Amino acid sequence: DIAALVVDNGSGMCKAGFAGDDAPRAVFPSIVGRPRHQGVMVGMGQKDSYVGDEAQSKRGILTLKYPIEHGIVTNWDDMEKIWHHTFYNELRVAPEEHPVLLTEAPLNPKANREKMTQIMFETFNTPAMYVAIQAVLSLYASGRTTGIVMDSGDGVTHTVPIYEGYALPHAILRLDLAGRDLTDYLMKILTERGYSFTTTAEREIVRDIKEKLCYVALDFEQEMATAASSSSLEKSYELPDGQVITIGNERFRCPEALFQPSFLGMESCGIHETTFNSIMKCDVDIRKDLYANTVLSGGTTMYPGIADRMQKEITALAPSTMKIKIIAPPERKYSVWIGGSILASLSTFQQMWISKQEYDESGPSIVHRKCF
Amino acid sequence: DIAALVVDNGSGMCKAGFAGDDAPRAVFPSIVGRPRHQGVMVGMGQKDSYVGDEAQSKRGILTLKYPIEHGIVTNWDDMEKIWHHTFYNELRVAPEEHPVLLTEAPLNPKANREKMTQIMFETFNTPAMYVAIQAVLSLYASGRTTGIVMDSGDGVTHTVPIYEGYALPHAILRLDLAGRDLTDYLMKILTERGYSFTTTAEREIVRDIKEKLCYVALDFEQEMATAASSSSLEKSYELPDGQVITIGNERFRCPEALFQPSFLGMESCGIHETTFNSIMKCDVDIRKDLYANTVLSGGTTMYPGIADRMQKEITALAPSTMKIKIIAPPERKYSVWIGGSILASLSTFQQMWISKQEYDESGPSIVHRKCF
Amino acid sequence: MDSQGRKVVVCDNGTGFVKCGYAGSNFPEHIFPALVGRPIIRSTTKVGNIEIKDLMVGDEASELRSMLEVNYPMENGIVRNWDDMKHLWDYTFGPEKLNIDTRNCKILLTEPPMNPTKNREKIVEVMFETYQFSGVYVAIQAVLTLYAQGLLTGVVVDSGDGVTHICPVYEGFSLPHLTRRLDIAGRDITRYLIKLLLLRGYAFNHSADFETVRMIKEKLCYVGYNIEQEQKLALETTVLVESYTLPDGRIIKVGGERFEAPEALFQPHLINVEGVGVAELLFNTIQAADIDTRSEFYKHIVLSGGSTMYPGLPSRLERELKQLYLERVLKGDVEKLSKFKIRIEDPPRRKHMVFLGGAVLADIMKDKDNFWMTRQEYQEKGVRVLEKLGVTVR
Amino acid sequence: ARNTLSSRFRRVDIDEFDENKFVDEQEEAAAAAAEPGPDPSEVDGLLRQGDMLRAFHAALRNSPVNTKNQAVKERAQGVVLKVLTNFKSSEIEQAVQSLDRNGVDLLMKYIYKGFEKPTENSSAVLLQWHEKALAVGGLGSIIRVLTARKTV
Amino acid sequence: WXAXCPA
Amino acid sequence: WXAXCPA
Ligand SMILES: Nc1ncnc2c1ncn2[C@@H]1O[C@H](COP(=O)(O)OP(=O)(O)O)[C@@H](O)[C@H]1O
Ligand SMILES: Nc1ncnc2c1ncn2[C@@H]1O[C@H](COP(=O)(O)OP(=O)(O)O)[C@@H](O)[C@H]1O
Ligand SMILES: Nc1ncnc2c1ncn2[C@@H]1O[C@H](COP(=O)(O)OP(=O)(O)O)[C@@H](O)[C@H]1O
Ligand SMILES: [Mg+2]
Ligand SMILES: [Mg+2]
Ligand SMILES: [Mg+2]
Repeated sequence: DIAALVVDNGSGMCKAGFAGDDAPRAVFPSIVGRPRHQGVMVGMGQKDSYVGDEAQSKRGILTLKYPIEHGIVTNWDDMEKIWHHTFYNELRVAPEEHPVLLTEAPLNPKANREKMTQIMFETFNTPAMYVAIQAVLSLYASGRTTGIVMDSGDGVTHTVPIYEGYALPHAILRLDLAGRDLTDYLMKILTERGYSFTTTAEREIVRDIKEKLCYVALDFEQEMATAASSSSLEKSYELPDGQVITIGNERFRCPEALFQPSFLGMESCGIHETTFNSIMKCDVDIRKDLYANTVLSGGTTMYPGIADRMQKEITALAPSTMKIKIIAPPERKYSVWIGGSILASLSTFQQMWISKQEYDESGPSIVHRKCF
Repeated sequence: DIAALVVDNGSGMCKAGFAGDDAPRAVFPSIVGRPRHQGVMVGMGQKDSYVGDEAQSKRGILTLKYPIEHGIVTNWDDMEKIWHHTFYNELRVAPEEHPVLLTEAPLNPKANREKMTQIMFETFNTPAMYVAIQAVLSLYASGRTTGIVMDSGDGVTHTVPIYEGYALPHAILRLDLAGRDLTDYLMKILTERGYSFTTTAEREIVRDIKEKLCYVALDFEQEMATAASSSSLEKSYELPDGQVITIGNERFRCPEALFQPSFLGMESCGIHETTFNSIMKCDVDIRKDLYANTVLSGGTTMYPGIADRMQKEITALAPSTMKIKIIAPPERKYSVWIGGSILASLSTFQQMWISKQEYDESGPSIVHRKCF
Repeated sequence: MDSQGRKVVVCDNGTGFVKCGYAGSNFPEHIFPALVGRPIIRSTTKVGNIEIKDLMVGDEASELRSMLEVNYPMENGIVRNWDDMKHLWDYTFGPEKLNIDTRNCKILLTEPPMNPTKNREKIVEVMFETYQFSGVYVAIQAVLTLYAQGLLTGVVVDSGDGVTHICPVYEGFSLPHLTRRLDIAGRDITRYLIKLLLLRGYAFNHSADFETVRMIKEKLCYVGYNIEQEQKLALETTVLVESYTLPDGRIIKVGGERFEAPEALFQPHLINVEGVGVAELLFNTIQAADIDTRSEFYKHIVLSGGSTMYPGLPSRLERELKQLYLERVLKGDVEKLSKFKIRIEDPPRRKHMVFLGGAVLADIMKDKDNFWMTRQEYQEKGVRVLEKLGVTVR
Repeated sequence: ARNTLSSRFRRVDIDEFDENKFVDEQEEAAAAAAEPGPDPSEVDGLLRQGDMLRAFHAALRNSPVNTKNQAVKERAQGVVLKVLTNFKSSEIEQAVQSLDRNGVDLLMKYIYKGFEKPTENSSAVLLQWHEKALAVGGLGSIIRVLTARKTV
Repeated sequence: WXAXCPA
Repeated sequence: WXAXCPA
């Protein structure tokens, strides 16, 4: 097999698989748990560290560390274990055989790209590699050359407009506000009912709550008075110990931070204004093409009601003449990987790689020239 | 005291003082900060809004709004607080007693002049007023009647040639590219090192960095390879929390946008071509007089190396026969106000005013006839 | 006392100790523990002199805890047993403490942050129905800790018996997105001191013996500036070993249990708590703030509560912060540390600052009507009277 | 239990770089030129003829207490300690009784310094000296050895 | 508390 | 990050 490999390396998840395939082969969380007690039972596979789903199975006795935060890698020692867990254990392939396609958010520090490319060669001995923008890959899977992508993951949220394969970097915007900032906000408001979640493991439980009961309100202030009057939104959730909780108002107050970050204290503007303000920075000619081809990506865009609230708010700002059409496919949680298998399966792409010899002569700084 | 007052009202700063004086009495930024939290400590001078240096002292808990953007006033309610803060608090004078001399950039919408003159009379009850072009005042302070001025401020950059007191409006050019567009560009490239500045307060910090470490390169592509080889330009800056940063290449990439706006995506031409193209629109006879009397103004022209790079580029375009002489006095950040105290101190100017009664009979549209 | 003569009362209603008094007071009138004790028969004890009521409260229970089964109504800032909490409020408003008439008085109360809402609604429901207080206010423990110190800007550290919370303020502007709670306080220490004394053979299983270990903690236990130096003293010498005589005459000996128990405020994993200590949390709360505000937080760190009264806590706290400033801000530049300006306000009256601040805000607002919450307002609106404070309730 | 976060900040010690540390004073006038101390030829020429009681006072007259240098102190100690070791055990009370108070204290300082590094029989003598100087000077002589911030 | 921790 | 935000 000479198929290229693709790795997303999001803030929360690691989506991996082969090129040419339609969906990733391995999906696991980007966490590395180290125990918090002393294991005295000997000969029982008691390892110094656990990775991926093997940690979530043992989260009770571990401290879960997300090595990535807001897109940046904070711990490179742990991140080697992630990739090592991806190739050898999940995909069950050597990396020196195939190439790999990595991803990265825009407006990240250059030292993050310099280190990844340094690691794929000097550590894993890959033959070549490449580093793409996450939003751009989402459009390849969408089958377009015109449209603005809004990828919202676990740590980062960024907009990227393109027009006929010509990206406008002056209009790209980033916003460090994503699911992990929402998960933490949910744990702060759940105290109002009487539910306390502090531990990292308890943070993963609340993640499962967020992605099962939280929806977006088309009108926040209207549904605010609905819950005050009735008990229709009061859904329940069963904790693993058997306890039971109930959340009403807290289902749509969590994702509203995307549209009102002032709850989190952040001075920034909502995603509904960010993607709009990005479009206003593009040329006056191509705005209409992007109002129609407005695409969403990332797991954070899987809330129900997210497409209707964006369409509502965008219409209110933009002129009444322009027609706002949101694109929200039912696989937008993996769109960035799907485009990667597409982009690596192309004949034109076989020259954009950064081979072993090119890194040997230019060093890791070649990534800035080769990879845009 | 019957001394006339002078107010610049730039995009970033408000320079104020009396006529006949050599330097302005009050200089403060044109910002109006409103808090972003709820003040529960009562009886503690907790006002609804802060203005000027009182905001920069409290920028941490505020959203700084520049009411002016690219020369135009976007918020007139906030701009009254600016003038009200100028007369009553800074200058400590009533405006109905003295007249006032305002300024404005060329090729602005007429509704901006109509509103200022409406405000000085109907709100402040001034006896008269006048509205001058900012570039023209810079030549009065320069002691000339022949020369082309290039005033570059915080939001606007415009060229104005004059020949023996006869202005050529057909050759005036404007360029919406100035310090606030450079400050924002600096915050985009500083991410490459790993420094993130998003908040408005953090935008004011980066302003202080820009006006302390950024210089102009006589040859951009030459110094680009200097920094890649050595670490001589690597200067450092101490943030108020005690953190420390270091910037090399980013010191001359920020002001180069004035000479290469393609970094910002703008299709326009650099200031070095704008002032040249303006001269080429003047008569063939008077070009030589303007190549010599080439004046700079505005705080944006206080970079070191700005005079030498303009002289270099202008020489390369214009013929070798013409001698290029740049004029860059060490007070060019206040030249536009200095000329205002001069122009109001003249006996010939005492008739160019627009009195209270003249506005009462003709309305605010008189400004278009009286004020050129 | 207000213009109308109505006494203005300030009750903290803490988790381990009640601090009740009147406005403008520079001390509190009465400071007694928040426990209720019912009678019990035990074979070891024999007493028939003092009358033991069916419901003893406060100081008359803790003194007679040998003949009682005491129980704390409040735990971690939250109220568990209301029927035992009202018997405490009665004792607080009765002939034994503050012999006042509730119908002709104003009251000021406190709740910690990020607590449930039903714990606040149910208190106000009780003060207007049961006691029918004329005017009520529910203050924030952080803001009161500043009034007593005379400030408008300072990160607060308020550690008590059940709760340890951190609330930054900047010129009177609340920043609740930075509020943090550590789940460790004087009760989680008192348990850890029993689990350590158990190695020496001393067993304190009963509910009365829980107070006896609190007194052992308040007297002996302390905090180590450099924990390595303290461990040398316990290994090389035997000077840390003190002695405590119990009510039953039995004598015990306490050594390295003096700095190991309260170290769980800085090394909280010793009591099975995942996270970081009060110092690395206070440094991370600040590093979350806006960059311009950080400089004035380091200068105005304010302590409070009685779990900050361990000998050596502020010095230990100043130390651990400068280690982190050096390590993360300055990246290891010792030469710049001399310019780092940090001042930890550790006044020895920090045991009651939440109360003293309540005396100060009451005396300032005793004679205003838009401040308090009236019985008439609660009759009309109900629990929605709290909207005056900005607490969204229906 | 165990923790899983970086706890390396608690290892560095900031108390070393402190400004409130104590600073004791020294004699400025002695740093340039040190006191010459008892010259060997003076005492020795008095030892050749056997005049011990006068070589005795010659060694206690000069004493480089104000000197910051340690060699002249060590040379001074070896001189007086050479003298005390050569005395006749019956003559010691005759010599100790001659001294004023301020010489008995300086003597007991040198005695407690001879015990630091003894020869074969340097200490059986100094214990006899210690008995006499204590009979005259009492415990207060020793306390002015402990409290003495300036070594002999 | 009701969920998580006792109180 | 190094300055601004944690990472
Ligand atoms: N059904 C869902 N509803 C709401 N949020 C979801 C859902 N599924 C995933 N998420 C969020 O999406 C995030 C992961 O997004 P994804 O882009 O797939 O990976 P990454 O964010 O690491 O790039 C998680 O942090 C999670 O909170
Ligand atoms: N020393 C300096 N170096 C570089 N830029 C400066 C300097 N001083 C001021 N500036 C810039 O000049 C601008 C203000 O120019 P000025 O003409 O005085 O006011 P305005 O631009 O509002 O008319 C600011 O936006 C600032 O960035
Ligand atoms: N000398 C002392 N040393 C250490 N802790 C003390 C001392 N005195 C009192 N304490 C502690 O202070 C706690 C009470 O703090 P406080 O905040 O006043 O009450 P609450 O915790 O109910 O709010 C008690 O739990 C007690 O353990
Ligand atoms: Mg993603
Ligand atoms: Mg200007
Ligand atoms: Mg308390």
